[PDB]
This record gives sequence, structure tokens and C-alpha cells, in this order.
Amino acid sequence: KVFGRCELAAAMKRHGLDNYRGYSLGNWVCAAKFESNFNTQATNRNTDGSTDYGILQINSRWWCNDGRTPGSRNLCNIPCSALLSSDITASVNCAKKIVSDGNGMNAWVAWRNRCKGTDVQAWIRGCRL
Repeated sequence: KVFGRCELAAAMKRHGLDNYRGYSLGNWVCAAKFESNFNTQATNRNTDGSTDYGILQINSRWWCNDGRTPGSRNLCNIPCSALLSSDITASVNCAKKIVSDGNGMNAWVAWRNRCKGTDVQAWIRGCRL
């Protein structure tokens, strides 16, 4: 699925991400925009044997198990294929775990380089929420 920004904002709000650990909703929508261009089936296969999966490009070394990645920790306790669903729940639950396991939103390189510093409320402006 490729989400619209306002549709994704509403889904993320329903799952409780607005102000999760002090990160407003716009931060999450911006991270998804620049990680995956809102595409739930996005995959990026890296030369280190790991793969980034889904709308939030969650990596298979630490977070999900794809069976092929060296050093796997599977800290979200899920198969990586669950992150490629049209339903964002598994990706949201794992993103919450990434922040809970001692990471800010700097764990997403696209957030750090393209959202941090910026007017991230633009990403939800004009939406029905």
C-alpha cells in the first residue's frame, strides 16, 4: 500500500504515536515520508547482509528476524515479513520498542537528516484528526 500523509497520520494517531516519548505525530509522518515514501512494501537490501523493511525501514540485524542476517537479535520478536503488511500495527509496535530500548528518533537516519530541525507540523497540517 502507498499511504496518503493525512491517512497515515490518522492511522498513527489511532495507534498512539502522537507524543509517544515526547515525539509529536508530525515527526513520525515525516520519518515515514523520507524512509519509504509511505510505501508499506519498501525493502532496502544492504551489503552487510541486513535488510530494512517496511514503511519505517526497520533493520533486520537488531529488530526483526528474517533468517538471513548475521548477528540477529530480533528485539521486536517478530518476523520481518510482518513489517511488510498493509496494516501498520507491527511497524508501529516495533518502532515503539526501538524508542523504549534506549534510542530516540535518531535511530532513523532519514528523520535525523530530513526531519530534525524542521517544521514537522507541516506533515499533519490540513488533515482530519
